[PDB]
Amino acid sequence: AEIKKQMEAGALVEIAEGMATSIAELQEGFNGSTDNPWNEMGFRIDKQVIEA
Amino acid sequence: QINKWQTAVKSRKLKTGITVELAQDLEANGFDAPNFLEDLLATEMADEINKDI
Amino acid sequence: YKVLEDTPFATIEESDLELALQIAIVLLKVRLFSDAASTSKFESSDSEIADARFQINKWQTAVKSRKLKTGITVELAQDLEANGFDAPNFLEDLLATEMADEINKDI
Amino acid sequence: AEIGGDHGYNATNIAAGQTSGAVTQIGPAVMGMVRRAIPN
Amino acid sequence: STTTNSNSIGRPNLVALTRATTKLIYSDIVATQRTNQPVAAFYG
Amino acid sequence: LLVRYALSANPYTVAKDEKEARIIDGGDMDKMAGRSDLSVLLGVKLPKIII
Amino acid sequence: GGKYRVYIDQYAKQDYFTVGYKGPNEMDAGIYYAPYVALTPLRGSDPKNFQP
Amino acid sequence: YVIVGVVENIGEKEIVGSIFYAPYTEGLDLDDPEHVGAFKVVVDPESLQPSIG
Repeated sequence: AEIKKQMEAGALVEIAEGMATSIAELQEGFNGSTDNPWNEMGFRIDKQVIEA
Repeated sequence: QINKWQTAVKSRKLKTGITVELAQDLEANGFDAPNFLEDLLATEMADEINKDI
Repeated sequence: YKVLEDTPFATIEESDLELALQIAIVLLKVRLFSDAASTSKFESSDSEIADARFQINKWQTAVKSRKLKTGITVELAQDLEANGFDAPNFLEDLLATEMADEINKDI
Repeated sequence: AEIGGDHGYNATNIAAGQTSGAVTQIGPAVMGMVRRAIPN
Repeated sequence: STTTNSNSIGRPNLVALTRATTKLIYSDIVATQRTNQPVAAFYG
Repeated sequence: LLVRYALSANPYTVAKDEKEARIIDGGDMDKMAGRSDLSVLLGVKLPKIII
Repeated sequence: GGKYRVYIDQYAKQDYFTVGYKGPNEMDAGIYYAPYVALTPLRGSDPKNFQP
Repeated sequence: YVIVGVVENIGEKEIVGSIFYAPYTEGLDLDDPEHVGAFKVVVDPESLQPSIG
């Protein structure tokens, strides 16, 4: 609730940003760099069972 | 008399490594990026061959 | 560089180290080490391969101006025709020539 | 290895085509232009 | 008064590209023919 | 008449100020002057012509 | 009213509407989204373990 | 320095000179084989950018 109030107020507002090229380009240790892995994702596939 | 002069062939090896972002910028800026890389290595190697000879 | 003879430079009095080296090459005390690698060098499973590098820099300038003016009094222009000249062409040649000359000087 | 590098997001450097990487750019070129509308 | 001080330029004309490379000449210096084996052996 | 041109220095011509830079002013003779490998100058010292 | 194209902000944080203008000519945008490279796939595998 | 030497070819086998270079391409499948040498591209498994040598 407090956060929404600050948003309404224009004090703190919703944002999204693209990555700097200077950082994105050298991800995963390119050219001697480190501690910079790509963000990643996949899926699960779970199960649910019933009985009569 | 017949004598022989022999030697094994020896190797030279070069690599560059151009990021995809760099290749894209090279294309945007008027450079044939995939051929640019090959010319860089081929030229550098050929120059090193001349130095060796 | 590689040493062909032990204690290379022992017999080279030259103090300028760079030239002492050129002398060592000529005298076969030292040889340029440049050479191809034994094949084992790059099949080791841990191989340092020399990097090729490049850089593209640019040079830039603005286009600048030169300007000339003459102007010929009507009576003078009429006199040029009277005297055997093509007055309007005389004038373009004068300015064009003076400018072309100034371009040559600049270059 | 060679990289594209990036801009400092400093419009001065952008206009000039400067990068922290291997290749200096000609320039942003043209994405079109906006001419102010004429009132009725 | 509108002058070139107002004009803003999109891009410079790149005009020319120069690659400073060694003229490579070895062809006229070393006699040569291809080897089709890992070892070459010339007869004297 | 009006004539226009840039008359710039060729690439790899660099002033001994910046020494290495991405963008080099191809004009700015005040810094670029005397530092180019595409042209080499030698002056000549001669006795004068009698006038 | 046959006048405004209404879109739902499916993730709105509070409750609000924004009225905006867009002309037939994309330069008359207000805000631009100007893609350069769209979804380039990159593929490979780890030669140590050959997993893609 | 100044160096002098010889390059002769009197046909088939009679090839004479100091430093024969004599490149070895046999076994490589080459486009434009006169190139002498072969290129390889890998592409990293961590970064996904190309690597050519």
